[PDB]
Amino acid sequence: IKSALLVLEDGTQFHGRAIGATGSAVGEVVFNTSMTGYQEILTDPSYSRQIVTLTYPHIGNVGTNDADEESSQVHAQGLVIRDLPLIASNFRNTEDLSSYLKRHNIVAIADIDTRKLTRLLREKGAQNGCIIAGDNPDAALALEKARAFPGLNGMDLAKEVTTAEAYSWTQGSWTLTGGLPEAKKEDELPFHVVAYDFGAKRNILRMLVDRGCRLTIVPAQTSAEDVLKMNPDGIFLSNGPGDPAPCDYAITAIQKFLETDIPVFGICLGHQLLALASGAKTVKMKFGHHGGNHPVKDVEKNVVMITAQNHGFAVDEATLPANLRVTHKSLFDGTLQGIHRTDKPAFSFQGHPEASPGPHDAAPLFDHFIELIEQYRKT
Amino acid sequence: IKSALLVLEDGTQFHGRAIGATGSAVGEVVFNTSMTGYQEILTDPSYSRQIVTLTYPHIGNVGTNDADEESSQVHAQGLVIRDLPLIASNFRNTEDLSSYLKRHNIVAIADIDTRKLTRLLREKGAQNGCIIAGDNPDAALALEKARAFPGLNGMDLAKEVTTAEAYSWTQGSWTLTGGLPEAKKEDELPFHVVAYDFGAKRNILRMLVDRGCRLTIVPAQTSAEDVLKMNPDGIFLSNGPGDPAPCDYAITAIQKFLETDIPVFGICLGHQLLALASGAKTVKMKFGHHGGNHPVKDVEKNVVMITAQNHGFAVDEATLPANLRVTHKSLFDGTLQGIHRTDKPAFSFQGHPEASPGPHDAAPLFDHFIELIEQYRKT
Amino acid sequence: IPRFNFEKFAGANDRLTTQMKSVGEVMAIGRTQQESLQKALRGLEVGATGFDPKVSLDDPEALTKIRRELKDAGADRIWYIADAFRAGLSVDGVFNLTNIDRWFLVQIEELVRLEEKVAEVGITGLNADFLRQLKRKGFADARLAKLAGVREAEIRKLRDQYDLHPVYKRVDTCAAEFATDTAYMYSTYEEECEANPSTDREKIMVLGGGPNRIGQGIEFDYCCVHASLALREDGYETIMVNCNPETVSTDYDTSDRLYFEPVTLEDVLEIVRIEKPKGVIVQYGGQTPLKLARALEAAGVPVIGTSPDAIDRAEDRERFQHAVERLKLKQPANATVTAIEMAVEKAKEIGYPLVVRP
Amino acid sequence: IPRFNFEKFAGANDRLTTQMKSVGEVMAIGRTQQESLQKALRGLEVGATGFDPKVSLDDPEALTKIRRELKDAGADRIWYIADAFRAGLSVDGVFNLTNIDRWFLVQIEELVRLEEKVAEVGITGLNADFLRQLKRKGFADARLAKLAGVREAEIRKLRDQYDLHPVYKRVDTCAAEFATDTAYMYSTYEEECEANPSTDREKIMVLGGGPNRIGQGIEFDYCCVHASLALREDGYETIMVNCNPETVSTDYDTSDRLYFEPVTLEDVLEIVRIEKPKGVIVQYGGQTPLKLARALEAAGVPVIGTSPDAIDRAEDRERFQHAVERLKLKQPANATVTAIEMAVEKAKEIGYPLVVRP
Ligand SMILES: [Cl-]
Ligand SMILES: [Cl-]
Ligand SMILES: [Cl-]
Ligand SMILES: [Cl-]
Ligand SMILES: [K+]
Ligand SMILES: [K+]
Repeated sequence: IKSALLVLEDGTQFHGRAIGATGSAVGEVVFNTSMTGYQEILTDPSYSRQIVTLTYPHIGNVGTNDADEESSQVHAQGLVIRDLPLIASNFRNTEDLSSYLKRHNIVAIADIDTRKLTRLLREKGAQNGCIIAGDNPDAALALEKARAFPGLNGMDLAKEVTTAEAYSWTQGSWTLTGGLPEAKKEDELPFHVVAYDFGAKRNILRMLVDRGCRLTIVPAQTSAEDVLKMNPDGIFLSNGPGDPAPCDYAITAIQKFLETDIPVFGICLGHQLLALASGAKTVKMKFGHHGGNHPVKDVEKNVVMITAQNHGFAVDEATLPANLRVTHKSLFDGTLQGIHRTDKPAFSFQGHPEASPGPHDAAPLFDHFIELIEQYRKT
Repeated sequence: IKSALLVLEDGTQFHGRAIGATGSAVGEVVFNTSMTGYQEILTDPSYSRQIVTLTYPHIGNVGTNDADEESSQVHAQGLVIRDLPLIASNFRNTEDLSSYLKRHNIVAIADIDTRKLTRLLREKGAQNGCIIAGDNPDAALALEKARAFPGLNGMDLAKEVTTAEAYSWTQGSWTLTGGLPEAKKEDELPFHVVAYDFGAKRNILRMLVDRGCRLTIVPAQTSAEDVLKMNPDGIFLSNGPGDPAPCDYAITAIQKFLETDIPVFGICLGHQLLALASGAKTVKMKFGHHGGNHPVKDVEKNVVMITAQNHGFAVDEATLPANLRVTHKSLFDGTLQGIHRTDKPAFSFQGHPEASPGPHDAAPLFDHFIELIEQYRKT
Repeated sequence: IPRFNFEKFAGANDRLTTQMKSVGEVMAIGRTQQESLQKALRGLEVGATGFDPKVSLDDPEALTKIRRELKDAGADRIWYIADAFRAGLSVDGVFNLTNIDRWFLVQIEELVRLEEKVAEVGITGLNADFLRQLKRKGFADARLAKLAGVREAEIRKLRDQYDLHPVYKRVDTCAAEFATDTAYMYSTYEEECEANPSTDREKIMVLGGGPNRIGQGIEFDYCCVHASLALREDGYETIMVNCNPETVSTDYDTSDRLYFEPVTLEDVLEIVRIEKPKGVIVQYGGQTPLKLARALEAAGVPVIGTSPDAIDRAEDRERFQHAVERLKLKQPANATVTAIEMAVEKAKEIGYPLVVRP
Repeated sequence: IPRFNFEKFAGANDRLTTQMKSVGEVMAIGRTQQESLQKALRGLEVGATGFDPKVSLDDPEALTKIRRELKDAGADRIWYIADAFRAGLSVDGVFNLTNIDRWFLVQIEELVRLEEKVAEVGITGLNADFLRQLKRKGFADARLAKLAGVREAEIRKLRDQYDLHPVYKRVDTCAAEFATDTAYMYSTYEEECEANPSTDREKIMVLGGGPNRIGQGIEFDYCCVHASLALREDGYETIMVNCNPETVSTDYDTSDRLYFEPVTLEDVLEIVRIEKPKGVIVQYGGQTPLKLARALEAAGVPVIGTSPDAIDRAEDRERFQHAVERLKLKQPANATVTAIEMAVEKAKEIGYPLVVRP
């Protein structure tokens, strides 16, 4: 019997079984409705300082494998699931989930009422929490650790997950037949795009190269100046953890980029930056958007897309400068999903066009970016 | 595939399989002929800085369990075997060998010609060596490390494994029916024995307790004055790793004891220490004695006992003070195995009366010690 | 789980293939696969309480039967699979024979292992900790009882004791990301209860027939719906209990509250426990609920309409013969023969031709 | 491994019990248990090359037979155990029927799994690494040959090709803690060789008969021993090859060098390979060594005494009739019938009473 326990701020306790590493974990507790893609979810930098609870009871049915890693490591602070399957049954599986969590030293519990928990989060809103996996989990200590958490609000996490130095990315996407392709010769890739690592997911990068872009991955606090020196075909602003609001360095930069004619495209966090730099305000959601079944409408086309969502902050539509048009909107709750600058080659999306895991419905958003680049190069 | 490599000082290589933790281990290599008792052997402090090769091909058949631990941890530097069984098959097993090794972070190799290795050590004498377990084991590096090993001669390891602070020991032996007993109460043990921790095996303590001694386990460097102050019914000198020679603090104190009428008994290193303090000399053996089928004659009675041996140094019989009478000799090589002070209540055995593992044949050695104590209390 | 009727077709080929041969199907919802699967087995209306054994353990030819059943599937294959584990076949061996994904097989295996424990420890061994573990795996009272050598009710009382009852969760299409005003629930052994019964209205319970089979068709379900539509119109709070995925009865629109559960004593009693209806209709869903009436009334269930006893009076061949007698009505000459030779004589009496009912 | 002769006692109860029914025994030594066991099986003189199957994979009835053979042990048990793994039974399954420690079972199962890979990859898949791993688990060329669907010589060719030969270790009573001047050896697939043959003397090899069976008793061993004592006395360096633990022949004092090995072509050729004897006696160990004479000679072994061909001449009914003929000697009336009716007619010819030899 390996105990594990989860206690929330509110003192709500969840008694379960330990399936990962021994120890404690603390962060914001969130729920994700994704019935597939657990591995991709765990390795999503956006999840830094977050304890993840998955709605789908059976997490681990297909084990794990390297190709399903969205980053170099598991960024999620902890994992909460209903059932941990006896085995992994997938030709792609290279390592069972328990061993994998253990390997990556992740604190995680199973066998709890993930439903009860979800309802609580959705009703009362996000809550910081703590997991304690050990011989005799101390409920008090847990609550203490939980209450003591500083809180994502106003927390710059982007600076904690970004790359030390910059680097190049010329790798495209996976295929069933071919798996993960060898990385593309630099001379082989048409466009050069500079991308700000705010805790960038590999799939984004891969989908860019897939589109003819060579990439230069830069640290978060990189200066616009340093960038403009590179003679970028376009600039990219990745996804990433925490509050977009305290990221002064990037907002500033972005603004500089905004004086140029350079094409600018942002995803998730990047979308929030683009907005802030644009003059709008952000807000922290009650519980956010975490799942892969989220309908979003391209208002312009009046069409719907099923999308991958991972965000706890949003752009307040009501503070939008006018140089900022509304492009997309959540069909679930009315919240802001996309924007384009009326005056510049700059646009962004709140969900994940790159999915992984999730519907490939929003992928074409990239296409537009390219369109801006190609036209830029035309000039 | 999980590689492992073993390289000797002389450059001899052994390629195998990794069965323990990833990494490298360096030390003196020895071979032990015990067909059973692997765990006990692994947890024997006397094996500190030594790489243990087992001559019996299948090691781990019975897994492992706490009762078979001869100390708080695995002291062997590494483990070298021929074959690691598919399963542990014994009602007593609580963890398979491999898992246990990994848990103790021990570097271990299997699938090598231990016979060749054994014949090599026998023929040429002990050698330092290094095991490297990992992705691509560097044999040149292994050789470097092995060659760099300072070696056991002149090395005091006793001070290395001794207890930091003194403590009491009142737990007796294990039984099939009952397992390991609850530690006795002090008022339940007639005699009080002060035992020097030079890397003492639990079985010795347990056995002593079985005989009526409550124990006070003291640091290797503890002064005679400090001890004497305790009013010991007798003084015990434990087994332990390395050269006995360099242990000046010990020799000094023993000499002091030797001025009193307090009974003194030593096992293994303690035997070596008692001899040195009485003016004899110690030598490093070609390869030493490491097994559980070693005949030792009690010259006085002319009887043979099958013994548990674990030693690489010996007392030179041809340098024995006339006050030191030979009580036992090895029937394998005629080396010194027992001595008694002709003028003082002090004796010692080169082997391990407490066995664990091995034959119980020499246990009566303890009894003689109790004798001295009872008589000493008579006075 | 599909429902078959092979016994009605003695001469037919009972092996499963690409042409459908099932007559109906039952559905179950569980917080886990195990739970879900066992719930479906118990709601199948085949006399199964779960993974009831099909072959004896002491049967020397048992491995042969099991192998055939595994290699060339019939409607009983699900049971033969647990029998395989009992008999010592490995998950791999089973897999090679069935090609059923190991992910599923391993779970059945686990269940078998736990079954074994039960069997070993007996009713004594069913502490609350373990009993709860078993319930969370979908184990039925009836099943555990056979394993422990006790009446189903004993296991059920036992749960009363430990205050070991299921909780009701809701179907909402969105994994609880959104609130729901609909009462479409299922039972699970979890923490939070979502039933939230009303204290407000008088409630009426309608018991469905489970999966359709020959003789137990849509006709009964039709009735069931009508009971619901009617009483609700009449302002009663209607609660449907059924687990047939094909019908109108299991359409959340059809009643106020829908409990998508096995139409068993156990399952029903749990609903009634929290619901405490004014009454329960068991005369409309066919043989399924009918067979539960007696037991339900005994457990203090408010069975409305023709009493279970009345029912029995008609169905009992003896009870009935009596009242027809009493009504001075015409019935065909009958006899209740035990032995062959008895029949021949009794036969001579009655007169040929003859209808032999077993 | 004990040796039985049930076939000779048709009417006998052939199940193993507390009263011995065995007629002899074989012994093997290996650096691992798998190696040891497999070597024993191939030296048992029953036609085994290791774990040869007893029942077919496609026999629907196989699991019933397998189960019977495990539950109630006969002499074939060891072979039925691998057949059980082959058929999907688990280690726990096999344990419950046999009570043989899992420690041993798991090892047999691992062999089966390896056999499965061999069968799959075929001769082509037998690269030097894999083949060496197999050899290390005690697999005979003969068993590999069968799985790969080639002649045994083909596997042996391959080893020559890879220079994959065994090494010889010595028995010493002390796990190598002390040197030995005795040459009591066994083969294994290891690193260091301790054979250290002599280049000095004219060597004579004597092949034993393995385990005794009815008809192949001590008398053959007796001869084997004498050859050794004689030739040794005459100054020859005597090399004894046998694996019967009960006999004098396997006493280290009886010969200069003793190779306690399976008396198989495979095993003998490897010894010859390194000893390079002057001659080999195959005529004294009974059937076992006789059966190997031709192959040895052909593989280039210096068989001494009555040639293989000669022996053949005498053993072959046909060749013989021919010689007896040639010498104008008396031989009972004989025929070689193929069919029944053919025999009736021929029988007429020959004359009753008759001796019908298979
Ligand atoms: Cl919970
Ligand atoms: Cl806010
Ligand atoms: Cl080696
Ligand atoms: Cl020396
Ligand atoms: K729980
Ligand atoms: K090797």
